[PDB]
Amino acid sequence: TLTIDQLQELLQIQKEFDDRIPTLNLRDSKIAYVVEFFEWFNTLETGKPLDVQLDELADMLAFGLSIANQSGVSLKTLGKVYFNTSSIMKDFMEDFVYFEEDSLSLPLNIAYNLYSIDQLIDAYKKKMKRNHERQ
Amino acid sequence: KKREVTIEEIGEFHEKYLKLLFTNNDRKKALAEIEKLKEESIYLGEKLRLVPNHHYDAIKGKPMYKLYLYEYPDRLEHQKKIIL
Repeated sequence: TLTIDQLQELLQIQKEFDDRIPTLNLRDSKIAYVVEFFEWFNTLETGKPLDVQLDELADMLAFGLSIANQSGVSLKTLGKVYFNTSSIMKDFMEDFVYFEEDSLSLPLNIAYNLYSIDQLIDAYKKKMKRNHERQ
Repeated sequence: KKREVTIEEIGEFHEKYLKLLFTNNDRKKALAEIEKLKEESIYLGEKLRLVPNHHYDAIKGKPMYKLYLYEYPDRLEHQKKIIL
């Protein structure tokens, strides 16, 4: 269940979406991402129902897909293991307070550890359908 | 008065929200901070209302300002009540 180059199915889906958004830019993607990390971090006990957690998680993922995409991650192709919730805090905090790659690495490595990873994807593909529809 | 919300203040706010939920028995200084945190919540809501994060509304289906104008203040209210 744990992923193997579904990067061409997500980087595109989101590429797909963001092209329907005229005013799109990088400073805002960055903010929405940060807001979703805390929004997700909130959905835990430091708790809330399972269903409701990977929704925020999926929401963070879409923004990480945008960053690298707006960065033009030139064909870059890391799976990390996390022992505690606080070990995810630390990570985000230096990629943030002291600084693209890690920004997209992060929602996924959570999936590996916090959840299944082929179980996050089903939330993302579902919403972006409802989203591409809305726009 | 620079209109557009900066990445760093947005970051500062959520951080303070988390320190708040970790204060832990006569510490009544936490309640002050909730009062502070409600007000800058409104501050941020109004700014984002006037000048919105666009990508956020498109991916979320809801205006980002509402999260600061209404949901966090709701939450900080919930913590206020939990008290005795």
